Amino acid sequence: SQARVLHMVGDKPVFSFQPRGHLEIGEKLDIIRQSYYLRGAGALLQHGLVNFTFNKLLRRGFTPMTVPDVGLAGYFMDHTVAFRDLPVRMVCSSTCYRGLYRVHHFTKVEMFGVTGPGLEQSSQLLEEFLSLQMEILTELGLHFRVLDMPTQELGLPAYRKFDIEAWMPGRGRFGEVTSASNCTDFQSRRLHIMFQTEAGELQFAHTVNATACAVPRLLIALLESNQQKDGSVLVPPALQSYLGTDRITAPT
Amino acid sequence: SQARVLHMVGDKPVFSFQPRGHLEIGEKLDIIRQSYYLRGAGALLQHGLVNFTFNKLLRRGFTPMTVPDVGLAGYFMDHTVAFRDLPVRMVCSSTCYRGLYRVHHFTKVEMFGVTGPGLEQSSQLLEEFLSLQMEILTELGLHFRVLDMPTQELGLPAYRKFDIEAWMPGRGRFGEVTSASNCTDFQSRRLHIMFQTEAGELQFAHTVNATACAVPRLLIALLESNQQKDGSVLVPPALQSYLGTDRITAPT
Repeated sequence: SQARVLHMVGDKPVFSFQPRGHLEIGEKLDIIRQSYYLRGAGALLQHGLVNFTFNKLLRRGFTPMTVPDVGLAGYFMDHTVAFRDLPVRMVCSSTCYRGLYRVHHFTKVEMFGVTGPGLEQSSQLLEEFLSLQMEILTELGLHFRVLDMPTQELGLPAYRKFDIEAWMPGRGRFGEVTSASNCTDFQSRRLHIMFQTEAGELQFAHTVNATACAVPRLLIALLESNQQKDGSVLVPPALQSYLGTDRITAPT
Repeated sequence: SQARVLHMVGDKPVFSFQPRGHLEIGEKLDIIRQSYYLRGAGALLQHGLVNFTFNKLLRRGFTPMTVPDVGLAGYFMDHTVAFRDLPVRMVCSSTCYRGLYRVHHFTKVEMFGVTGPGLEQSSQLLEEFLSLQMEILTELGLHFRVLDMPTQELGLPAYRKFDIEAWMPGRGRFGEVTSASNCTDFQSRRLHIMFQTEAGELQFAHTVNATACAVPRLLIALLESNQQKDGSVLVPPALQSYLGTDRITAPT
C-alpha cells in the first residue's frame, strides 16, 4: 500500500544558520556553473563518488562491465549461466538519459545480479545489494532512511523494492538516492536468461537490480549536508583521497 | 598538401606467429562479448586507461570539468578570462556519441586550452598538448607516429593540426588514436571567448584542442600489440595497478 520505513541511519546535521541550497553552495565555491557543468572540486567529487563505489564493488567480487548506451538485463538475453557460477554479480558505470535534481544526462553505477532457483536465492541477493548501498552511504556519512516500496500496487513487475532517501538540508527533505528491486523471473522470462540447475535442467533465472551510485543526488546530499557557515564544504574522509583536501573553499 | 611524419616513437612488436585481431583476442579471453560489451579485465583496461590519463593531467595543472554531453568550447561561450589566468588548461572525461572501432557510445578524455594573444602563445600550448599525448603513449608502451596534418587543404578551422597513429598488428597498420589542433580565434570569434589584456582591452582569445584518451582505439592498439602466442596479452606496467595482474589469461 504505502511505503514503510525499514531503517534510519545517521542523524540530521545541526546548523547554526539556515542551510543553503546545493546550487548556491556550488556557485559560491565555483564548483557548479551555468544546463550545468561541474568544475574543479565538483568534478573531483563526481569522480571520487564513482570510483569509490566502483572500487568497493570490485573488492566484493562484482565483475566490471562497460556498455554502450533495461540494458543490463538485455546483455544476458539468450544467455545461460552455470550452476557453479551462481550468483552472478555485475557492476557497471554508465551514462543515463531521461537545480541538479532532474537533469537530462547523468552518471550512475549499477549493480546487476542473476541468481539460483526461487525467492530464497533472489531475496538473499537483494538484501546483499541493499547492505552494499547502506554501507556506501554510511561511509560517506549521509543521514538516510530505507523505505519498503509497494509493488503489487501502482505497478507489478517487482516482488520487493527498497528505496533509500538521503537527507538534504537545503531542500529540507529526504530525496531518493538509490533503489534496489528483486525482479524474479520477469526479466528472465522475457529475455531467456536461463540457469542450469544442479540436476541439469534449464530454468528461468532470477534477476536483481540496484543502484550503487547516482552522482547528482549524492552531490546534492553531500553539499547540503557538509556545508559550513562560511560557505565552505567539508569533505568526507572516504573522498578526501580523491579531492586532495578535507574542505572545499571559495577561490580568490 | 599531404601529411608529413614528424616523429616515430617505439618499435613494431615482433611475433613468431600471425597476429590476431582485437576481437579474437577479446573473445578468447572473455573480455569482449556480444553490438559490443566489455567484461572483466577488458572493462578494467578501459576504466584504467581513462583514470591513468585523467590523473596524469590533474598532476600537470589541468582543471577538471564534467559535462552532461564542440561542447568544451561551448561552455566558455560569452566568457572573458583575466590575462593573469592565461593559459587556461581544462581536462574533461565524458561519454561521446557518434570490431570496437566504431561503436555508438564511448568514453573519451579531452584537453582544452584558452591562451594569450596570437600564434606564439597558442602554438606553445599546442606543442605542450602534443608532448603530453606522446608521453602518455610512450608510458603505455605503444609504437606510434606523430603526423602533421594539412589544414589549408580542405579543412580551414585550424592553423596547425597534429595526429598520432598507434601501430595495430592485427589490422597490420597505423591507426589514429589521438588528435591535437590549434584553432586560434575560430572558436573564440564564434563563441565570444575573450581575454582581457593588461592595458584593459578585450580581445578574442586562442583555443587549442587535443584528445588525451580515446579508449576504443587505445584498447585495440594495446590488445593487438601486447598479445602473446598463447592468446594471453601482457598488461603494461602503468595499467597493472588497475588490473591487478601483468597478464590476462582467459577463464577456465
